[PDB]
Amino acid sequence: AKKSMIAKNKRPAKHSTQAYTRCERCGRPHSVYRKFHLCRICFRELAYKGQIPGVKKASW
Amino acid sequence: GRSLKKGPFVDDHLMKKVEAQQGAEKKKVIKTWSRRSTIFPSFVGFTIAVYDGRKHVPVYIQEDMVGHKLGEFAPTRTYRGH
Amino acid sequence: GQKVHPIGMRVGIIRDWDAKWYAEKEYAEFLHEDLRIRKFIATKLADAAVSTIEIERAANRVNISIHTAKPGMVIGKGGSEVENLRKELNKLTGKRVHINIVEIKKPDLDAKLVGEGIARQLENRVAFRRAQKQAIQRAMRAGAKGIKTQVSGRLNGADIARSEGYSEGTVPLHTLRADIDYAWEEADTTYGKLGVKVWIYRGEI
Amino acid sequence: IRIRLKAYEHRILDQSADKIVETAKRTGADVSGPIPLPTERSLYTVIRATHKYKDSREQFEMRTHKRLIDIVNPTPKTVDALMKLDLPSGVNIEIK
Amino acid sequence: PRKGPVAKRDVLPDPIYNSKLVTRLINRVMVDGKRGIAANIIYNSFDIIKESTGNDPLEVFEQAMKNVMPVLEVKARRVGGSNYQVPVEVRPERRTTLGLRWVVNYARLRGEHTMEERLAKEIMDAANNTGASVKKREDTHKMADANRAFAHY
Amino acid sequence: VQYSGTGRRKNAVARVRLVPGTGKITVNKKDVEEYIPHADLREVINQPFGVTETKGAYDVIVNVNGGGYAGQSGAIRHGIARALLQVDPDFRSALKRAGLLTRDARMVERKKPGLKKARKASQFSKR
Amino acid sequence: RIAGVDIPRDKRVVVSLTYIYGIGNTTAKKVLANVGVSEDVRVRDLTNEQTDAIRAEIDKLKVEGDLRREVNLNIKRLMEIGSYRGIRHRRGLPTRGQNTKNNARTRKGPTKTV
RNA sequence: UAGUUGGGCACUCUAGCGAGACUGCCGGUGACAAACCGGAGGAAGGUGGGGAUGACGUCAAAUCAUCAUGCCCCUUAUGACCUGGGCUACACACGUGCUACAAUGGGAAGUACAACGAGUCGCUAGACCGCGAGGUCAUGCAAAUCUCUUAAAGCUUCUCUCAGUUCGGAUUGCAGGCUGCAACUCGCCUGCAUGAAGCCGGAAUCGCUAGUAAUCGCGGAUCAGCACGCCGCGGUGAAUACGUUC
Ligand SMILES: [K+]
Ligand SMILES: [K+]
Ligand SMILES: [K+]
Ligand SMILES: [K+]
Ligand SMILES: [K+]
Ligand SMILES: [K+]
Ligand SMILES: [K+]
Ligand SMILES: [K+]
Ligand SMILES: [K+]
Ligand SMILES: [K+]
Ligand SMILES: [K+]
Ligand SMILES: [K+]
Ligand SMILES: [Mg+2]
Ligand SMILES: [Mg+2]
Ligand SMILES: [Mg+2]
Ligand SMILES: [Mg+2]
Ligand SMILES: [Mg+2]
Ligand SMILES: [Mg+2]
Ligand SMILES: [Mg+2]
Ligand SMILES: [Mg+2]
Ligand SMILES: [Mg+2]
Ligand SMILES: [Mg+2]
Ligand SMILES: [Zn+2]
Repeated sequence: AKKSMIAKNKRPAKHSTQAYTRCERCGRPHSVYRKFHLCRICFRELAYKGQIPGVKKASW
Repeated sequence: GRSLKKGPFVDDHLMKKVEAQQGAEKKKVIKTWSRRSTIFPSFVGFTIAVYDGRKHVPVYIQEDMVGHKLGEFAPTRTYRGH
Repeated sequence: GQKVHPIGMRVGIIRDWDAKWYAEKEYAEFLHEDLRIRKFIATKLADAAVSTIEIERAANRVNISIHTAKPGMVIGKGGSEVENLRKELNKLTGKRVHINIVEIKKPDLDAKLVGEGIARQLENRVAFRRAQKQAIQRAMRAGAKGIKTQVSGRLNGADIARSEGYSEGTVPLHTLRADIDYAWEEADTTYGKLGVKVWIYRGEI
Repeated sequence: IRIRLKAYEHRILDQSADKIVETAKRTGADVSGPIPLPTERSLYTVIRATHKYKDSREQFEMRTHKRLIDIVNPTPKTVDALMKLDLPSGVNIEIK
Repeated sequence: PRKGPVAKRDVLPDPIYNSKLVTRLINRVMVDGKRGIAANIIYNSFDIIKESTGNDPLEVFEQAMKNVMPVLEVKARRVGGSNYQVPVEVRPERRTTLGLRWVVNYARLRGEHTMEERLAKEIMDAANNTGASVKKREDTHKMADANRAFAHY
Repeated sequence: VQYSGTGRRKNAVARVRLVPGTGKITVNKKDVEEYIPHADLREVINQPFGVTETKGAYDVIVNVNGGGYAGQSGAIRHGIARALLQVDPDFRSALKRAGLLTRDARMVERKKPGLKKARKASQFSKR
Repeated sequence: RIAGVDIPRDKRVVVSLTYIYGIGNTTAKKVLANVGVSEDVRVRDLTNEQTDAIRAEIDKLKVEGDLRREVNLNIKRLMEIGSYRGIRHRRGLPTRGQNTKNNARTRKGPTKTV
């Protein structure tokens, strides 16, 4: 049901609060960063690849 | 709770049905999915079959019942005990 | 135990962002644009030995440096092939796409290229041991200070999956100064997916 | 003239700042700076695993170094000179 | 720990009585790092001590420490299938520790409404050689004597 | 003539300035007692004079900011020691052996992930 | 005493008035402000005329049996209409939306270990 | 009136380049070493403190529900659209936390010191209304420039006086605020009303060796609305380490 959910999420929502954010890379609904529009999994995956500008391992 | 400025709330379709039935000698059951509707003094005198998640339960309206959401008068889930 | 991604570990120490551009309000749109561009380029030039894609952004322009071991193949005759790619990318993105090509000297020392080659062979039903060994020899001849490779899955279609790996030289993943290239590729077989990992250590930085 | 530069890497930021200062200084207008500003930092934490395993985490820091330049007595040539000096995509530049 | 004895952190003497012992007492009474309340209560208690007895509160407190500080403690030791206590001389650091610990514990148990009042009452009794703190010290010495047959361990 | 100095402790940083006087100490335009109402902290501040035998010799004007009162008290002490060294190098021996020169580097240990504090861990149940 | 409840005598007047059912700390302060009586003075020292004025204020208020009957009428009203709230009252369960898998002891009663 | 204005960057601060800590030097032990003990200097001495970093492997551990995927099953249905409902149930059992059981305290008043981070239709100054939640007008700020944001413990006065209380803040009635089409199922917050259990906790059990524990606030990610959770920050700040028998 992932594809149908993805398509419906893309479509405009009937009411404002209905609109919800998915990971545009995989469609995962939960833990979707607004800054990157990616889930945590996809974000961490791409960040390791180095294809998310600016991001890097945090340490202090 | 609900802001006073916004005024009372009720679904438009439900409101239209009650208004059309206002001049009715014998009120007929109003089948509604709308739990959100607030009850109104005009609503008094009617029986409303409110959806409970699996069927429309009829509930009779009266002056005491006014001022509350319809869905409250129709319990969703059933629990008998252990 | 698990290990940090070899590239992601050194990103910012000696490795740099492949998406080389800066933005604040269009970060999301530009990142999604980059992802779609990468996907389309990978699908289009799968045959070509395309390893690295670097994106730079200046106003509405987008510069794309594509590294390949077959620059002739990617360009085509008289710039024909790259021009067609540019037009398709313009349609996809909606903005000017400047394209640059780079010749990958020593493809044997590239993680993704070596891994993809092993994946092709596994799809072709070569002995995985032979594939990894000859890949290692090519890398060592190319001059890697070290190489390491691993293939995991239902080897030979076996019911119980396992992992077989080889290495030569030195591949100190923990040493941060060390320039250790890494890449992961999946070789899809009749029995499912087989995962190939390659670590290549060149002269440290 | 006031110029704000932002970059994820201080090295290219400094290189571009030197370029701006040299071109402005070459054009003759006086230059004030480069003035470092507090590098902005954002942090994001994600569960290292893909399922359960809440305790094990990983944290990612995005750093934005910013430099400020103030060019005094701007000559007419300086404005075009600074509009011609093109910095890499890795540095974001703001003028006034 | 396993490696060996560690270095001990020192404490600067008191601002108004200029002694490390008073500061140790302040830290002892301290709760949740609210050293301001701790030191205020200690000073109020010493004022009450001077009031109820024109003597030096510092001298009274030293007398209370000498009265409560144990000499022979009992350390539990397991011998085969039987475990029993063994008498042991108390190193001076633990002596002061036990004195301050007992005083504060028993002072907190007292029935007076305010802590400084309770502490003052307990300190005076200890200086007088009476009260729960001296009672605890007597019990420890009494237990040491009872199990004294195990001293050879 | 004013002898300057700087002290740091936790997140508190103090710019100290000695002017010869009666030992009156003003911090951020207010007296030590007004600002630091804790006698313990005030005595900590005054330690350098006691070790260097310069009691009451110099009044101090300190501009300090950041951190809490106790941290700022430590920072004030460090700045005063540095200012005394400026006044006289020969104070170095006494100041060092008292450790006033040494920079107290103990900072706030960061919170670890998964751990409710720098070292506190969730309550553990075996089963 | 005031409305038929012997408020504590030694305590301060504010707290003594609170001991009245239907009167909280805020209402106690308000009535003392109206009457002009200091909040610190104890009731045992309060003069009789002050007591009469305070009684007049309270009489204006609605408290004690009146308040209990009013609130119980509301609860009775819920139950008689048979609302969800009425059934919550009827079965002694949290009415304001609390979870019941755990806690809910206040409404439910003591634990029945079964 | 204001570091305001003029003026200067000296100091702090900011962020680049650097220097520094390397058992580097002295003494002692040592098998001529390794190394260990101490000293000097020095801000830091022996890894200075903390983070990242997780070897070959182990548990057919977890994940076919992030994703991908062999094979098997459904294909007018296990696929798809809409409304409503549930995941929030509730005799009980367990884990993890929040608040408490009070005077090292509660209440009233005064007064002082942080850091980390967030803000465009968002942070929002100031002012008007409102007891409050907030409403109105309206300002600056895409931000070391304005705002969120005068932090809480603290310290200094007044009150309470050992009371299941002026502790407690559960439960419940009424009346409001917001967000949203919508607050009943089923949000948060506020005022009035009420004041539950709870008097320091059986067997057993958890964390921690220092700016740690303990204790106090602050920011943020998700986010129309919603945290006692999580990430991070700063304030105050201990006791103890005898020792390796269990
Ligand atoms: K989401
Ligand atoms: K519930
Ligand atoms: K529970
Ligand atoms: K510097
Ligand atoms: K799947
Ligand atoms: K599958
Ligand atoms: K359990
Ligand atoms: K909790
Ligand atoms: K008080
Ligand atoms: K609701
Ligand atoms: K307990
Ligand atoms: K929120
Ligand atoms: Mg939502
Ligand atoms: Mg009352
Ligand atoms: Mg609820
Ligand atoms: Mg290591
Ligand atoms: Mg299994
Ligand atoms: Mg599937
Ligand atoms: Mg659930
Ligand atoms: Mg009690
Ligand atoms: Mg340890
Ligand atoms: Mg802290
Ligand atoms: Zn994703």
